[PDB]
Amino acid sequence: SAWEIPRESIKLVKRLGAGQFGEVWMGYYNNSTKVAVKTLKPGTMSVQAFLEEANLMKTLQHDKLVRLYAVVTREEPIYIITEYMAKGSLLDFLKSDEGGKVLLPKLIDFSAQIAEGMAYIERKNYIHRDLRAANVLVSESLMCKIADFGLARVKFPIKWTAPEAINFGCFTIKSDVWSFGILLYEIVTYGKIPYPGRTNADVMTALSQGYRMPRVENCPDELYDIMKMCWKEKAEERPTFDYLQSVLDDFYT
Ligand SMILES: CCCc1cc(OC2CCNCC2)c2nc(Nc3ccc4cn[nH]c4c3)ncc2c1
Repeated sequence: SAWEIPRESIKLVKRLGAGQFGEVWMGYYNNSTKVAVKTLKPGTMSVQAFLEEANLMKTLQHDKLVRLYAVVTREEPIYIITEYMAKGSLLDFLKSDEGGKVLLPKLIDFSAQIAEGMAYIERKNYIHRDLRAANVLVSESLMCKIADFGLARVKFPIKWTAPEAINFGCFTIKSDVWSFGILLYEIVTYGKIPYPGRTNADVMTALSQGYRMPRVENCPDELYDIMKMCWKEKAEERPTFDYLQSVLDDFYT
């Protein structure tokens, strides 16, 4: 409760997204600092549960993770206040015309930035569980930060979820690596959806047969190798994020 602040020192301006659990707004703190405000629509979700995301964020702080600044909990609609990212999700950015212009070099940069943030998560013995392009935000400076920690721990995105997780509820840091490989596919394709023209049900079935997404026309052999490292059936045999950052950094040069 040192993160509590008066509702008066927050003005909402533009709505960014609208979910069933509420909305997200760009706003200002004390008229000076622009911020993002996550709104809890009461009824759809319990207060205590909605806040556990923020509670988790007090613990986790890193430059590749979206920083919590404050919260508003005393009155009817509840706010969570974070740093604002000018370009929205990595998915919004890549799909936008500006992101279309961006070419492989920077895509690798984005890749590595994310691996770095995740290397922090593994260092700190956590798991994200919902790691994908929609939950990575982008600043005006073109920096990437991991945003939504709703499912993070000390509904699940089926097409980003590892086979052992789906089959045995076994979510671990290695499951997040799987997801990262899938994130790579999102990046290299400029925001396209994984397993194109397939249902979640299809994918679950296909993964039991040992399916893996074949290489994309763009994706270089040596990057595809990195993706394929992440997608090894046995979780133990997948790399660490530390290692992924390295190889992604050295690919650059
Ligand atoms: C735990 C983190 C909570 C959170 C949640 C957000 O909501 C977004 C989630 C991903 N989908 C869209 C909403 C945030 N959005 C932004 N900026 C933002 C968002 C969307 C757009 C579109 N054009 N420009 C944009 C700028 N900045 C910080 C955010 C923080």
